[PDB]
Amino acid sequence: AESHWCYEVQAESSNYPCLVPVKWGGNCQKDRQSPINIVTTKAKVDKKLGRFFFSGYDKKQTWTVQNNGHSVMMLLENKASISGGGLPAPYQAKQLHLHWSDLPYKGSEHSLDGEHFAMEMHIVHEKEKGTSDPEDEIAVLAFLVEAGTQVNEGFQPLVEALSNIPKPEMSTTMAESSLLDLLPKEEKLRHYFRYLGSLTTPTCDEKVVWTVFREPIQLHREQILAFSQKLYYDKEQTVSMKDNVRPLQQLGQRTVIKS
Ligand SMILES: CCOc1ccc2nc(S(N)(=O)=O)sc2c1
Ligand SMILES: [Zn+2]
Repeated sequence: AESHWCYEVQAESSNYPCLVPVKWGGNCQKDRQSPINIVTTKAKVDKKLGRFFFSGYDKKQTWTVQNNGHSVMMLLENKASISGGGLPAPYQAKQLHLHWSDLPYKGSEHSLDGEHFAMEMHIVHEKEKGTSDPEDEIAVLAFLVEAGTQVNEGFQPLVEALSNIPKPEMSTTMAESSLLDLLPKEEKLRHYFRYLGSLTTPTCDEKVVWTVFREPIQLHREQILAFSQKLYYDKEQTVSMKDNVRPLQQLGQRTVIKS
């Protein structure tokens, strides 16, 4: 650890040295890493991957949201959970965050058939374990975001909050909203891809069971641009927050499955 981990854009936009992704420490150099490209036609249908059950997702809350220096993060604090989805237990929701760029064809961490989307949103959950860490301790639900002309009203509380947290270490409270406000219609979340991998920022622990839903969130171009326009990586506000994206990792001998 010769310097703090960063994304490539930060290294390229500032003279202050930092460890770019290919140099990350932790478990970040192991072989069951994320994100990946998904060849959709090569992922086999597994019949055990049934629908999700979301709890606390429809409930209107006033969430705390913060700039942690690499993303914007909603604190979910077990106020929501999931089950089904071929998952082996209920998982409690801890936090939601995003990765993005400022061009529509990049911004997502995962790619589907070699296409990146404009953002990727991650909802991070923790396994409810029995008595005797595992490869599926954490369940991250990934939603791809497609750029368009449709104003997503569901996202407005979040997007408005961004102006209040431009620098790292800053928190604000969002206007009343639910998690379902931010997602596609529930009936469109029956199609998803599933594989085992890692966390995409250090320490990149190989303990994530990934879900990438097929159906994108639609967000207006300028609601997407609001992220890079209002947020910074640093207190000095020299680097606008964008391209907070880990490059693609090799699948190796892992298999990807779908519903
Ligand atoms: C302090 C909590 O620790 C971490 C560390 C890395 C990390 N990556 C993700 S992501 N990008 O969803 O795969 S959630 C997460 C949480
Ligand atoms: Zn993430």
